[PDB]
Parts: sequence; structure tokens; C-alpha cells
Amino acid sequence: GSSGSSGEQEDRALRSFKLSVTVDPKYHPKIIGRKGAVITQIRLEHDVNIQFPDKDDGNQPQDQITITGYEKNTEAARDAILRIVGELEQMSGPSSG
Repeated sequence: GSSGSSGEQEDRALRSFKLSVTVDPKYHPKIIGRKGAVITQIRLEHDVNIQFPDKDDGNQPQDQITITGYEKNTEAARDAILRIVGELEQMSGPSSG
């Protein structure tokens, strides 16, 4: 006998997916949360890893956010970081109406 029915998975590479979120370093310390739960929840929610740049570093971008994980999941999480910044910008702003 001889069989071999199995579709590729190319996971090794998928998991090695790195995403970059362009967002001012001002909201960076705002997204993380008070202690660091908010950001934690999201990560686990999508099962990804979100790491922000260190200002002290400098050479590296402080507005760029690195995120590892399944290209799909990562995107699902990167959407949040933005979904917020949007509301924040307005927060404490002149709201007409």
C-alpha cells in the first residue's frame, strides 16, 4: 500500500508574520491601558503578540507597533489599536451638536 493525501499548511512561515501599525507614539502608552490589561485581553482574544517600541531606543520607530502571529489574527488585533486612536483623538475635544 501507498498513500499520501495531505494539503500543505505552511504554518511555520505564517506564524512568522510580522505586522507594523502606524500610530503616533502618543496613543501607544494609551492603548496598553492603566496597568496593561486592555492590550493583554486583545492579544489573547486573537492569540497574537503585540509589542510597542521603546522611546528610549530612538533609532527604532516609536509610532510603529510590531505584532507577530497569523497574518489573519494579527490583522484582527491591529484593527483594534486603530479603532481606539480614532475615538481618543476626539476625546476631550470640541464636540459640536
